[PDB]
Amino acid sequence: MKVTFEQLKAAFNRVLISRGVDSETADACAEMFARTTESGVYSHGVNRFPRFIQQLENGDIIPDAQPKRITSLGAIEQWDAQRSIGNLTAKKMMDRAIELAADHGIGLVALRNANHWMRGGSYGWQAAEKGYIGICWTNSIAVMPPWGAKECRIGTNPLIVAIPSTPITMVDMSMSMFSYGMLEVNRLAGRQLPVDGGFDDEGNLTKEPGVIEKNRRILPMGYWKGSGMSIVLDMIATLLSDGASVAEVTQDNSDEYGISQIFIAIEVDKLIDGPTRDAKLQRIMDYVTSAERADENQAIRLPGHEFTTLLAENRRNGITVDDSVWAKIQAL
Amino acid sequence: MKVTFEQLKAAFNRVLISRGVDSETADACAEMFARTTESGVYSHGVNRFPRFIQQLENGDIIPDAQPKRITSLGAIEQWDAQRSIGNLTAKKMMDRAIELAADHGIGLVALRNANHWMRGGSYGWQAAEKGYIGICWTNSIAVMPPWGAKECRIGTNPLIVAIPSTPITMVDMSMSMFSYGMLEVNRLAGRQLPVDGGFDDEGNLTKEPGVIEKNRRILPMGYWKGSGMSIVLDMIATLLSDGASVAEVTQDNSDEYGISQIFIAIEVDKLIDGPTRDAKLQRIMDYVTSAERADENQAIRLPGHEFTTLLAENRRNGITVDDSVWAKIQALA
Repeated sequence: MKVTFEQLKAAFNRVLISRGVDSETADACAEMFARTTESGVYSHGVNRFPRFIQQLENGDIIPDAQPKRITSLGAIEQWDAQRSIGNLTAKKMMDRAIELAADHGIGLVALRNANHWMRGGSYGWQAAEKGYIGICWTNSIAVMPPWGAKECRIGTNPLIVAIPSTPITMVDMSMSMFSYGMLEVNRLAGRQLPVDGGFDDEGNLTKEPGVIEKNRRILPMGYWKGSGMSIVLDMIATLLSDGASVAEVTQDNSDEYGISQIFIAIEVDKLIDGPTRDAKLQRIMDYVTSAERADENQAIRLPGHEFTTLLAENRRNGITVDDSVWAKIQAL
Repeated sequence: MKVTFEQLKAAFNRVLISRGVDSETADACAEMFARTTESGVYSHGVNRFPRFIQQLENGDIIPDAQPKRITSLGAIEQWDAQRSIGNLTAKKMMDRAIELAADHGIGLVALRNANHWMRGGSYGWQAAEKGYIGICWTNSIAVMPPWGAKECRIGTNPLIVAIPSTPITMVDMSMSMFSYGMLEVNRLAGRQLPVDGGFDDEGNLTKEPGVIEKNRRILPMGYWKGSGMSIVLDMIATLLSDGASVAEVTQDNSDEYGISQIFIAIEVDKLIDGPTRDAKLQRIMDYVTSAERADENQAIRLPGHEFTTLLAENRRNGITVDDSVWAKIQALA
């Protein structure tokens, strides 16, 4: 299904408004969903919209709710999302971390009682666009079994790190090898995973998206490493925000809401000259892309650079949205 | 080879002295090498000592050199290691990041022209011990190929994250599924890797440590994820320290030195109350340990939680060092 940016945003806005969402609020939220999609993020973009509306209709999200600062300690601030829309609030919280960084060199915003932020990379990116280094992560409801377990007691807790390079270089990675959104992406494309993504019915590792989605025995990135990192990320998000951890959300909430997120921005321009910054970054990037290809028919690519190329491709040939997903939205 | 703490430290000290290291710096450095080993870290403890000595002789390291502050911007500071000893200087810089977080809520020291810091978890641990969240990383010489390539163009750039929980929960992970240090540990112990360690020469994945050490085709942890994270960590360390990146080091250096490192300390006690901190953290940890197991006899262990038993056991039973390694060390004299 080929659709234009305008078409996609229209569909998002209509559904939002029909659900009782404020005017400008629906338009703001719809904008982010369409932007994330046009940038090449379908998993946490258009494909996640249906699930988003569901949680909104269930009351998990409070449309008119707004972020409220709780504690101000210089470069550090603790905020209460008040169960407001995840992507709109996150965008605002990362913008605050940036403001703090502009004055303290570094800014950290710890947010509790938040809702799923959709694409964590959105915030890392907005930081990098402003010339800052962007770092953020979130916790979630138990959807991953810690290494050694078969029951979910850990979160996917995506970690984002973005650099103000040209093009912008950025990682946005789930602690699970494949986030659930990417498992769906592969299933919708009718393909199997390129590497192990989980375990089957109490068995060995499998590459079948569907099987993993059902039993939820999703494989942690790097086994014990991803599992471990997820846990420490949850701890930091829980402590600094004095909010709910993966355990608290999974045991005290009906669904995935009231989660904790961390937003960091680090000023660069005062530590290194602009020309030199661009020069050293270029050296690193060329050193990577000029490497010996493992497959001559496959150019080497820097993390996050597809968000620049895919965007150019989309604003030219239009946006391809999975038919089942589009039909799902239209049905709304 | 079962040796006591002082005996192990004594060996490290002897060699350092014979290489021009002054008494005070030799004792402190020897102390760290012994401590890291006693804590259960051999890959970057005693087993890495010989390599350290060689780099010292080649002039990579400048024994009497000390860290120097270049710029002070509140919570953030840029320092120059001046090619000083890596572990000793890294300890001082994380200690600086901590002091900074004490007054600014957060602290970040960007360090350039540094040497290998041995065990990253040492610095994460220092922060956690003082009640702070500790995060730190470093870049290295090209020893790993970026995703999509076969030629080494990126570093293992270990990432450390330590939490002031009881017991301390900490991750110290190489961007490669297995650091070269851990490959050696498995090789000395004589055994295969639990998972894919890398692509065997002109081949596919493999679990043979020795082979991976050859072609250096070490597999990045999480494939494109470990590769990508390695690169962004390299960029941050390079930029904030206005120092050398993996590319610069590999291209303009005879070996692994003049590296860039980042030390972060985050204050906790001002954002959350003591009892609330202990309670929430305990809920997190218990939620993990009580997870239904894949193997009923195999407990679910939290990252870093193994250091308690490793330390307790070494302090009363003694420290067990690899015979070949212990010999290579004495041979240095």
